[PDB]
Amino acid sequence: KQVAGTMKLELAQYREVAAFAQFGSDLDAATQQLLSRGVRLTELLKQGQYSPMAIEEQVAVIYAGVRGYLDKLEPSKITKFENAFLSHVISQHQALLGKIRTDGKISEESDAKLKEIVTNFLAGFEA
Amino acid sequence: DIKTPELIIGVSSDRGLCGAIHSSVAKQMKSEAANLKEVKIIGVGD
Amino acid sequence: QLEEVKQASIKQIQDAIDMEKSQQALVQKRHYLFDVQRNNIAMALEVTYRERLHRVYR
Amino acid sequence: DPAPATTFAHLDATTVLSRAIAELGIYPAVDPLDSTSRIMDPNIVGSEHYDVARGVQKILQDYKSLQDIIAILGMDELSEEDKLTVSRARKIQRFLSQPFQVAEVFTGHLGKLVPLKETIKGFQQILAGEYDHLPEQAFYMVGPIEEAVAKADKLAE
Amino acid sequence: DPAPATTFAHLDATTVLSRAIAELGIYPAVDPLDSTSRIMDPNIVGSEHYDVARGVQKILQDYKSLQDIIAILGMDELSEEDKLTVSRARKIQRFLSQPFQVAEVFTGHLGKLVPLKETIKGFQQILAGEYDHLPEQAFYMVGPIEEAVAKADKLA
Amino acid sequence: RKLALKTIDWVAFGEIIPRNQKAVANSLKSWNETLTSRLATLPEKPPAIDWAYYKANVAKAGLVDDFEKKFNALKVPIPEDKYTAQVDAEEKEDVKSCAEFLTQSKTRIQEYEKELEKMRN
Amino acid sequence: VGLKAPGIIPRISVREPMQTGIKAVDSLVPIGRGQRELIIGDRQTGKTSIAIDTIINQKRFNDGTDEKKKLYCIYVAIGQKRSTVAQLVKRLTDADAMKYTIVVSATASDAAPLQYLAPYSGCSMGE
Repeated sequence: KQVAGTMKLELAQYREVAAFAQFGSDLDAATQQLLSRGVRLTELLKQGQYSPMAIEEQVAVIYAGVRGYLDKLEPSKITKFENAFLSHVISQHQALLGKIRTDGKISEESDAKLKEIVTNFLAGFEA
Repeated sequence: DIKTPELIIGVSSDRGLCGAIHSSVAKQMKSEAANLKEVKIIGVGD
Repeated sequence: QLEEVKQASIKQIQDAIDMEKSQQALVQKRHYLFDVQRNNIAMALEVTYRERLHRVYR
Repeated sequence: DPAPATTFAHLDATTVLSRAIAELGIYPAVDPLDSTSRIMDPNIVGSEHYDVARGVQKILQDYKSLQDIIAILGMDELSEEDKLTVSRARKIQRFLSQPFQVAEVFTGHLGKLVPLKETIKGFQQILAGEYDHLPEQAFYMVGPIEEAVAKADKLAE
Repeated sequence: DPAPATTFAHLDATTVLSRAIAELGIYPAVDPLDSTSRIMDPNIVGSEHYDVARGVQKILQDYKSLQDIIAILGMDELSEEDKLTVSRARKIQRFLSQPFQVAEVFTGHLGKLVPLKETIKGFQQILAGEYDHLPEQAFYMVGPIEEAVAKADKLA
Repeated sequence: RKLALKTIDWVAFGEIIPRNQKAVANSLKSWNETLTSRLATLPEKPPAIDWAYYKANVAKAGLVDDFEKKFNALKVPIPEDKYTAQVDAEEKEDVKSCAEFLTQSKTRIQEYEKELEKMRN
Repeated sequence: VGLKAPGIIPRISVREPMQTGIKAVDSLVPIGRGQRELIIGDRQTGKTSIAIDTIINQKRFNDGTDEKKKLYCIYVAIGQKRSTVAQLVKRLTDADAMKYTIVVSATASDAAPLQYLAPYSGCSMGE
């Protein structure tokens, strides 16, 4: 619920911004972001054929985009990242995963745990 | 006649829903643009 | 007068910063690099022996 | 569909909820320019109501006409007076939207309700084109108009 | 039609020859957004195929979306990347056009048969836009991409 | 197998003043990640076989036994080290870094800060 | 099979989630348990896949020891040729999520009532 509410909403505009002031071609950054982000979110939900998953992970990765953290990157790398990020968290932030799963929720702390983690992961993705 | 070893600007309409006016200029400004020093472009119309 | 004061001030701390940033990095990151790869090396092989003990028994 | 078609006969007040509008996300998701009571009156609902509705209904209908330009010919773009109406309609739309009062569970929007005059008035103000300095989304999903005004403020951040 | 509708269930590979396409002259006349194969999978037949295809399927799919707006508008005031891609999609289309060895009488054209690799290659290339500085019809009734190349020369 | 471990360090990557490897580290880490994920994936172990019961349900029960002994007694050798100079051709190139670049770098620094002091004066 | 549906009273509505591992699903049309929801779509879009991956996904839950998420899976195959089905079974098998799974299969074959009946059957079995 924590990411999704917002996301749903965001996607709603995102999808929407395909229709008002677009049937297919135009520009402005504010909104471009929304698109970018959106595109990302698309990937982020884009879950190829064959994919059983656990929700916190899902949230985990989702969180990254929602909380705007990869917007930057191209879709192509998302997936890759996502994967990568996954073994990383899986391994490391297994702790964290433990928690999030536990809390049924992400605590603010766990969030923070994400924040650095993700940022860093991204960074690690480089850095 | 005038010359320089050196305002590339194009003129377009604000709006489309007309010919390849845009396309042309768009094209042909860029078509130039490599060649020259003080590369800077100005666009009238959008 | 005041110009020269600042000119050496810039150049001097500039070479202080850049050299000290070079020094600190090199140790750790190179220490880094050696252990990272070893890591990678070793890992692979763990798997490779193992997997097989599966594969085979299967 | 013959059935509803029949049904209609019996009905004296019809609420036709518009799934398209619903798809436009709203909740008020209704069809409005179809959701009638033949029993709207300049007498009985008084003319104020009546007219307001009729004007409104009209503008929406008009607005609809404008749709025809816009889908392929512009969407923060063409002629402007019509823009004025467009926006106005749009506000009206948003203002027409009102929070759901139990699907706050879902929405988090506390439902609202506006007794009639403040409403009529409400639209009249909008009609009066007051809030034009003011812009759209402030109007969305509200009960009375103040709440929209308030919402504007929150939005100015 | 229910009959085919049912049939699909039993299919595993569906061949839709597509009259529209046929009208585009093409023999091959298939439409693979229709002609699909359960066994067409990133699985069964490689993802390369799939993906190269997905881009294609996509591009086409998009294109398919476009032709109609374009039908009115042409692609004229509609983004060039699209123009490119469209054309590419089409080229790819054209590149799929393939002579019939059997029906050389019918075609005139002399059959082509293309092993997989050159197939992959083909799309990958066209996809690379590498090819694209080229004529659409170059891609027509080709064999391997070379033949398109050959043809390009022969054109221009 | 079984193999131990060092975390990413992006600072490291860029610097390699053995120029002939500058690119390699960026690529080489990513090769690593291939192993990293791959190892995290699999377990170490299958199960084993209750040959007694399987002999009950194989009428040619001799086989179960024969393959049993050979397999269970057998141990195949861990994919074997060929390289261990990594540590070394580093830690020596880390001295290459330190002493060689440490000293020169620190001695330069001193002259800078020495003129500044008097330039603050 | 012909046992009719219970009353109001023997129910308690949902308040559990139901998870599929499918990000989108779980998020955007978030589902609970005891529910009913249409998978609507055309052919082998991994038509089935959708179910499958979900089921596989439930594996971890079935690897949980819950009964809140430990979910016994029931697959009604209507009209689905054995081959398809075979693959399918196989898929589950491979996933061996099958262990917590009934697969009720009225393939393509089956005299019509048979396919007809199957759901009801599944239904009783599920009740």
